Formats: sequence, structure tokens, C-alpha cells
Amino acid sequence: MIVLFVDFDYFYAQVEEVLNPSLKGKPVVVCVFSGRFEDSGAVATANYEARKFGVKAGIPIVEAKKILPNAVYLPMRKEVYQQVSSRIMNLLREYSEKIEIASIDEAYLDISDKVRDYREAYNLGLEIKNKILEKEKITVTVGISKNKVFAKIAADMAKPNGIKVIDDEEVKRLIRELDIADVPGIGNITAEKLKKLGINKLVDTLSIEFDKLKGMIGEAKAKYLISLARDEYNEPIRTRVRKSIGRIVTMKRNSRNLEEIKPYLFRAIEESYYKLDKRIPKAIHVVAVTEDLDIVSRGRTFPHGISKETAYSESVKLLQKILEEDERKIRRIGVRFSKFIE
DNA sequence: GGCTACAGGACTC
DNA sequence: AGGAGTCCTGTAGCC
Ligand SMILES: Nc1ccn([C@@H]2C[C@@H](O)[C@H](COP(=O)(O)OP(=O)(O)O)O2)c(=O)n1
Ligand SMILES: [Ca+2]
Ligand SMILES: [Ca+2]
Repeated sequence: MIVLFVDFDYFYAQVEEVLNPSLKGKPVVVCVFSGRFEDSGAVATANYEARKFGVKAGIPIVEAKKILPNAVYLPMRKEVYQQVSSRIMNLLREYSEKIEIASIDEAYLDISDKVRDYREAYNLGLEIKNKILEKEKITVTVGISKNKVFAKIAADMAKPNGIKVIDDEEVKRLIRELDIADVPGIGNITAEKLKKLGINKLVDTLSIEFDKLKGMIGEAKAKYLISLARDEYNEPIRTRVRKSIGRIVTMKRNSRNLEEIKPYLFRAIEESYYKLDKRIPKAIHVVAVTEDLDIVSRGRTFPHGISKETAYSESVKLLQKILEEDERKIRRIGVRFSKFIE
């Protein structure tokens, strides 16, 4: 298998750039304003000008404002970004039919059937960039290798506005010299559990006993890392089918009062049903973030599709069950729908 | 022992 | 300290 991965660079910021090029060269911070008070919320993304000075995704807008007060701060406009993304994804469809759209700004192409060797792939990646640069004036980063993981790793090493192939020898060099924390799916909690155990690099998972590693990180993550380390990871590029849709909103004040949480719950439901479109869910989950930022949720599956009016009703009962079974105040509340009708 | 549904955890961002 | 979505795991109810 040969896999080409494309990752759009600083995507939300770059779209804002394209809709207003006067922004180009200045630091740009796309934000999610929670609506508690002036500048409550977080940075969803920043362009590389802003990232130099430390303003990056996840930090609070307040923290960012300290560092770059003259930077342009823009509210997230996801609908816009999604339409730019859908257009870019169809351009990619012209270069392969086996396409896996992984997020709003990431896609894998199986380019076995389209390419013979890696240097031919690298020219294919130059074509794809320039097409996207011409058509949408969006820079992207391309990663090419033997599988999805190492193509993503390639693009991680090359962004922004980069191209890179990791050949079959490079893969073997990475197996034993890549900080295992740079492997997709290995976050901070799992990184630690690997150190607190011995494993700093992928090759190390072959020397530890399986049950010991399985004990720490779980069967699936152990099987995954092992398969990567043996160079036997080969998972297919397959079309991703959306499995759930939902909305969570931040309330202006924390609360355990049913009657003042309800309006936010109901808006989240109205917004979620719009977004559902023609999809009919058989399952609903109410999700709350407590004041100490812990996530609590209750859900029910139905032997039939959930009408909006049933959503309204079941959601209050599920919310009541949260209030009853968990004693902490609620800060954020929404819903999530799943198990769609086929 | 092994299957299915839930509620939480971890990760991608 | 926002918002969205996925896969995985421990537990319980049931063959
Ligand atoms: N915590 C984060 C991280 C990234 N993002 C958004 C969501 C995702 O679609 C987009 C991708 O990130 P971006 O292109 O800015 O940079 P990178 O590719 O993530 O380095 O940023 C977010 O909303 N929240
Ligand atoms: Ca990305
Ligand atoms: Ca990106």
C-alpha cells in the first residue's frame, strides 16, 4: 500500500485570511467565545504568525490577549470553514476513489492503483498542492508512506506548507528512533503510562511482555503499538460515515436548577436537529460538564427513531437523572444523537 | 466465557 | 479552561 495524507495548514485562520487577505502577515486567532463575559472562551486555532509567540489551540482567549493584544481575534465561523473544506475534499476525489476523510481538514488517499513508487507519489503530492493552492488559495501539507499512521507522521514533520515521504527504511529508523509520544493516538496520559513502564520508542513494545503492556494501556492500544512496531500495521483507507451529531453550550451561570438549564438544553436540541438534517437517530445522550469541568452523561436508545418532541421529553428525564445521580453543579449542557436509521 | 447496552476515559483535535 | 466527534473499556444483565 502507498498512502498520501493531506492536512490543510492552520485551516480556520487560513480561510479567514482568504475571505480577508488584509490579514495576511499579521497574527490571527480564531476563537470560541463561551459568552460568559468579554473574552471568556478558548482559541480554536491560530496562524503561524500567532503561534510563534505562543498563542495556540486550547489556551484561553484572555491568556492569548496578554501575549498579542494587537493580533486580530475572530469568532469561529464553522459553517464557512465546512463549505471551503467540502470543496477541497472533492478536488482530492479527482486523484483517488479510495479516500478517507478524517476531519474537516484531513484526508487520506490510497494511491496504490495510481502510483508505482515513492518519488512518483511525491510528484502526485506536488500536483495536489498546486491544484488546491490555485483553486482555493489554501496551503496544505502532504505526507506519504506505507500506511495511514506514517503518512500522518510525515505531514506532522513537514507542516506547514510541506511535502514528505517516509520510505520503508525511514519507517524502520522511526520504529526505533521516534519518540513514541509522536505516534497518533498516544496522548499525555498514555505517554506517561509508557514511560512509567519503560517504553520510550515503538521498538520497545516488542521486548516487554504483552500482558504487562496490555495491563497499562489496554488491549487495543497495545495491539496497535505492537503492530506498528513489527511493521505489520496495514489498516485500509475507508470512507468515514458520521456516527453521532450533537451540540453543547456554556450556560451564563453554573446551576442545578432544572428550569434555568432547560432553555440551553432545548436550544442544543433545536441546533442538533437542524444539523441532523435527514438523519433520524434511535439514541440520545444528554451531556453535562460540571463546574469542576468533569463530563457526565446519560442516554437512552429507542427501538425506533427519535422525533424532536420525544427528544425534548427524553432529554429532560436524562437531565433529571444526572442531577439525581451526581451532586455537582452544571456549567455546560447539551445533547448528542446517534445510531442513525439505515 | 462471551455477547450486547451503558457511562466514563482518552484522544483527535 | 470551547466545542465536536471517535474508539475503547469496565460493568451489569443475559444467553
Ligand atoms: N483543540 C483544538 C485543536 C485544533 N482545532 C481546530 C479543529 C481542526 O479542524 C483544526 C485543525 O488544526 P490547524 O489546521 O489549525 O493546525 P494543525 O493542523 O492542528 O496543526 O483546528 C480545534 O478546534 N481545537
Ligand atoms: Ca489537522
Ligand atoms: Ca491542519
